[PDB]
Amino acid sequence: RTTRDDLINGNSASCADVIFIYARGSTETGNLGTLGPSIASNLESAFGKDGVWIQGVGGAYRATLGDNALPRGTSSAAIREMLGLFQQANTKCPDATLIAGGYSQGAALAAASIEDLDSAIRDKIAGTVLFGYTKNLQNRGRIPNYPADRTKVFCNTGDLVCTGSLIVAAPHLAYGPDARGPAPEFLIEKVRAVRG
Ligand SMILES: *[P@@](=O)(CCCC)OC[C@@H](COC(=O)NCCCC)OC(=O)NCCCC
Repeated sequence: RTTRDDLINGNSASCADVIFIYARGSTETGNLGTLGPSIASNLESAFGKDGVWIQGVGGAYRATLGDNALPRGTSSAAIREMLGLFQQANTKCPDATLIAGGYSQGAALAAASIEDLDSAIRDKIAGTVLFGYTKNLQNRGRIPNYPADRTKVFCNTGDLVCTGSLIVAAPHLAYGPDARGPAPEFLIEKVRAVRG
């Protein structure tokens, strides 16, 4: 389903090995939107319902259309929200491995949050996937202060937001196949590499 709060609801005494924090695109429902549920399903098949906690970015993150025009591609309150989720994961489950992701505005938010994150906690994020990354051109396809090998960007030919514009064209809505196959595969591979 479109809403998952495994981290906020989860018990500190029975932590999952992996914790996935995801930010949805503008206007999307719940806290996972259209792509999050597909990635989560795959993560659960690889790690099991008890081995992974799926957590969407809700709270102050409204996923407003107008926030796309802000300097960082999203709002400060949204960034603080996702920062808090990473810090809460670190405190509640210190031995857990983190993975993250975002689509459209959520990709910009994931990038901004990961950039501001304390390096000690950022080191814990094994991999991040971004779809229709609105700051792809501007950021040269990277997440500042974060290793390139831990980042995977999915940007379709013709998806104008990857090329420096804020116009939604058909290719921007064609990320379903990626969220169901290659994106979770990347995440699963990164987690298995770090744990060892
Ligand atoms: P990103 O956050 C960037 C928007 C730049 C302004 O956008 C994600 C897309 C998600 O697209 C959909 O979910 N579309 C559903 C089809 C509706 C017929 O955001 C939008 O294009 N949002 C617009 C809201 C619907 C028109």
